[PDB]
Amino acid sequence: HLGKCNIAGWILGNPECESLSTASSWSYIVETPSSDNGTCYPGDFIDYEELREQLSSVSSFERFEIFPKTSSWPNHDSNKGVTAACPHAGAKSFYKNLIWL
Amino acid sequence: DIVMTQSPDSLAVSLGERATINCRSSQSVSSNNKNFLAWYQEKPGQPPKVLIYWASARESGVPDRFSGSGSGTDFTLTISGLQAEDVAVYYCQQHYRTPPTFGQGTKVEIK
Amino acid sequence: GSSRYSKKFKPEIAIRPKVRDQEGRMNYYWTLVEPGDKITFEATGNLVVPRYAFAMERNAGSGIIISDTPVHDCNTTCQTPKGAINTSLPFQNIHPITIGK
Amino acid sequence: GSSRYSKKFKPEIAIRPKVRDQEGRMNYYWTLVEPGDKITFEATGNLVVP
Amino acid sequence: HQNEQGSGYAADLKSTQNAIDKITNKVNSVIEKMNTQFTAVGKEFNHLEK
Amino acid sequence: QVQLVQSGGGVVPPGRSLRLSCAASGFTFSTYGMHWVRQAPGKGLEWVAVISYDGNYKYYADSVRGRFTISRDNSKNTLNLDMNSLRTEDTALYYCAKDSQLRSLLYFDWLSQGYFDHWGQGTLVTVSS
Ligand SMILES: *[C@@H]1O[C@H](CO)[C@@H](O)[C@H](O)[C@H]1NC(C)=O
Ligand SMILES: *[C@@H]1O[C@H](CO)[C@@H](O)[C@H](O)[C@H]1NC(C)=O
Repeated sequence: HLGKCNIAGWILGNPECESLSTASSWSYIVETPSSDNGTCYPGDFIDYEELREQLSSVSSFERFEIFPKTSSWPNHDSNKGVTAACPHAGAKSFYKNLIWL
Repeated sequence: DIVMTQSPDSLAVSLGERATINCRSSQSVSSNNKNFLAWYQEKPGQPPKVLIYWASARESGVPDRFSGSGSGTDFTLTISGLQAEDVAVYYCQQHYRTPPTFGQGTKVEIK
Repeated sequence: GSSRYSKKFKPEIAIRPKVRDQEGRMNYYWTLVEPGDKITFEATGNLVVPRYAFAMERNAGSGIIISDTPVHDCNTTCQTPKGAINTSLPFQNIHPITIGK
Repeated sequence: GSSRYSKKFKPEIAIRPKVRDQEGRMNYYWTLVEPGDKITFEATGNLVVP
Repeated sequence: HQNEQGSGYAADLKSTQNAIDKITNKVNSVIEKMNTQFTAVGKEFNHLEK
Repeated sequence: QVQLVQSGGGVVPPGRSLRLSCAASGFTFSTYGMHWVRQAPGKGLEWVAVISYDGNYKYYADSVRGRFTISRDNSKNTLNLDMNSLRTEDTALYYCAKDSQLRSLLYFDWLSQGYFDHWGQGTLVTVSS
């Protein structure tokens, strides 16, 4: 279930969407007509519907950190990357699953 | 309703031989070339499982040594090579009228 | 880059209409990586980089339901957006959009 | 640009085969604009305006 | 039937038993012969692919 | 895999209600009829009651007619047996069974039931003071 989230907002990890309890597997995806918490930073999600269709049914689902935030960018900073497109409790905040560089 | 009797009751034979029990019904049960009789077998502490349905077939998982036949009002259950793990109680059951009636039952055991 | 996906994203600069009181724009992408494969991210700017990704094995394909109905525990085999169906009879007139047998 | 469409356009400087007495092909582009939006054509060349 | 010694209804057995058997086979054939596999008839499309 | 488990039994003095539930899973429950059958201690089996797939039509034996109430909830795949007006003879071991004729129709009080495919594990009910 998504509630106020949609598929884009949960795959990208919206500030309002981190509260959902992920599961190891699911059959289908529940949305609501009042769900508009998708792409915070305005833009075009290329192949969005394909991502929605591919992600419908899985049997094992393990979110993991490919590049750790605190160690994989020695030459770059990542704490200055925030946006006012959608805030978390009134503070500028980018997605949980992406990092501004 | 309908009542039936299994004439051998508490018969005892040893391993390997043949055990025959009959089943005589009060009235005819078979219709349109089909046998409406089933056999049941229960071990101490276990629910009575189905052994032979429609008096000729066999429930998957039942050993091939269990076979039965019969027509009209007389039916027979035959045991080919009794095993010591088959000490149990056998039942008749005509599912032809809304009161299905089980027979009084017979016991098979070691000699 | 990967074993099957390869595309160079040239950044573009322009003045866009204000959406969510933000002037800029951002195109989001996704791709699949096979087991034993390599994905590559090489850039000099204008690139947001993954922090957390996801792992899965897809189980055939299911659908996505949009509705305003609460969720409880069941064992059903048809799922309309407005309820479930016995599926013990071969014709139903609840909703064209269904998922399951 | 708009609330939905956003993509930069690049010239196509090359000598095409002659067709309809003319050398060169120009591409036309169509987009909706939802109510309460703003479509904001902005170019310094090669812009066939609406 | 009514005669000098008694009366009342007396339903026949075999004919209507065969009738029940054939009708239950009829409804079983009508219901169960339609087999259906898993499917997802709900599809989603964007604005550029009407 | 067909499974039939039932509980709720025990000891009861005559004259108070007792309710039994035989939950079922692993098979298509709503398309099959169910039965009630009991094992009097030291005696043979005898039939109790039957309910069809739609639950409209129910039947009972000649010994417990007017005292039992067989019921069913297909939404939970749960068979139920309301059981009132006890006497000492009613002590037995109760099993829930499944009929063999798929989607069988029971419209009168003499029809041909199917044979019993699978049985419950059995729960003890007894009548004592
Ligand atoms: C979420 O959607 C609601 C819809 O009422 C909107 O008002 C709100 O700004 C959105 N919040 C975020 C963080 O996207
Ligand atoms: C014959 O059966 C009828 C019902 O058809 C019954 O009333 C009567 O007692 C029986 N008579 C004899 C002589 O058997």
